[PDB]
Amino acid sequence: NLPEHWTDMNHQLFCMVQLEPGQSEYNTIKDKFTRTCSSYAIEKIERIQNAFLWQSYQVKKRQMDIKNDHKNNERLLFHGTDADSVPYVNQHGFNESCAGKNAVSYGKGTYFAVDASYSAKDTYSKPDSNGRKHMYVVRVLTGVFTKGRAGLVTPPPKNPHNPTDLFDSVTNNTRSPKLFVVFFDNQAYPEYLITFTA
Amino acid sequence: NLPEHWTDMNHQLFCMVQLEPGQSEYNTIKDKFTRTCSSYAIEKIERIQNAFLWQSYQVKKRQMDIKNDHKNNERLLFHGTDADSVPYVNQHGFNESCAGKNAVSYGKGTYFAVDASYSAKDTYSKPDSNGRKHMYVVRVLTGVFTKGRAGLVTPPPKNPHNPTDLFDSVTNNTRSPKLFVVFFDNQAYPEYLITFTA
Ligand SMILES: NC(=O)c1cccc(N)c1
Ligand SMILES: NC(=O)c1cccc(N)c1
Repeated sequence: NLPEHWTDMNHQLFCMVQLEPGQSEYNTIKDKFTRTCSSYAIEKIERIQNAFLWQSYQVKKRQMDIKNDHKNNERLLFHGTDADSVPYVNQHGFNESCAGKNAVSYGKGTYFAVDASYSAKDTYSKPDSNGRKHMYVVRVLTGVFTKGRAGLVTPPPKNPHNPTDLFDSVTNNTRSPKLFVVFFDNQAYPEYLITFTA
Repeated sequence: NLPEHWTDMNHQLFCMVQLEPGQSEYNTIKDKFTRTCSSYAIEKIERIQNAFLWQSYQVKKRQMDIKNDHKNNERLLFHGTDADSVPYVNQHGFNESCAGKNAVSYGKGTYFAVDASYSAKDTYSKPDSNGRKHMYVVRVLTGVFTKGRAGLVTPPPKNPHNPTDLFDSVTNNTRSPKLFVVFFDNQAYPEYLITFTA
């Protein structure tokens, strides 16, 4: 069940684990970030070990892999947020109330970026008075997707003659996506928290 | 995994099964309904066999039983809806968009009734031109609850000094509840669909 690289949690259902800079796991996440955010300095990277959120996410992933008949349903994406939202996200994941703000709506859902530089905007990873900013690296079940539009509350049907068989997510552009929106709980697992500064 | 009394689904992930009137399972659900709705005539009762919704619900129930350290977290409640919403609910369960309407708000969530007679109101189980009305019997993870209020988007904390440790649901009255509101997916499994008429 729980990932093999996680630390022992001593009966706790949640903990944050600071990664050691210079070691493999920190470097892997740092590189994902610096692909588009190399100008920023990372104060720390924390592994989020949230047993319940992980279990529910993995159940949804198995279901999506069965339904779609392939295992190309997951992306690793980013989500910048304000400091006040971090304790909630760490425990409960992303909800439209705290993770739904956007410049151009592709639907009423939770939004995630392909590039860290998008989530690094101050409108998302709001800096505090000292410029400290927060961004998650998120496992997202994007599955089969289509272009979104304002005012969706669920993804569209794949075929309008079968209104309940839905796309798994929507995007701004199916050919060259920069963001994805998901509408259901347990399609997004907050995997790492990156605290950084201009 | 899947309940023992379900029919074989022949590789399908969802099906509705009409119950035989006069037999045990129909009678058990009918009695739950007639406790407060004996004046109404039941056209049919259908068992909802939704494999994915069931799996995700059961994972959430196990998690709630672990977290609360008891197994008194589930209630059997009711939810009346319009005919146009039934195919979606059967496949995907209840969302605030289709299941959130209420006369007095105890929060922005999905609402369920203790008594069938509440869900039998036309404002919920909207009748069609012929008076046909629809009501679900729903397994709901009410867990530990508190009184709600307008404008909640998640249940309150159990202790405001620990803002992320939340009640599982809210109600109109903790001593004599008539309704419950839940805020997260997978806290409500549509178990039976009752089609009835004045
Ligand atoms: N909060 C975010 O990082 C984010 C990412 C992609 C799109 C939007 N609207 C927000
Ligand atoms: N839709 C319903 O049956 C229902 C049940 C309880 C409360 C509310 N507001 C609605």
